[PDB]
Amino acid sequence: GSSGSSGKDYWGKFGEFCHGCSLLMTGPFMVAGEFKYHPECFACMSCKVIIEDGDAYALVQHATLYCGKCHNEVVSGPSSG
Ligand SMILES: [Zn+2]
Ligand SMILES: [Zn+2]
Repeated sequence: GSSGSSGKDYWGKFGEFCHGCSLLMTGPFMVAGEFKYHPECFACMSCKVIIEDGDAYALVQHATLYCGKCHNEVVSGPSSG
């Protein structure tokens, strides 16, 4: 298996860039977890489903993001354990 891709400016930090790609944005964006992302890059870490402006996202105590349906396992609220 192979991978290895780069291109992330160190300099030029005035505008806003999707945290996930470091590329500059111009149109609409989403804000959560005190970060910034392209409207196409705010997704459940594990499953990759794109979250939209209203779909229930979930945050973790660490740099991670999940969907409300699946973060359900990390909380176990109405379950036994
Ligand atoms: Zn992006
Ligand atoms: Zn999910």
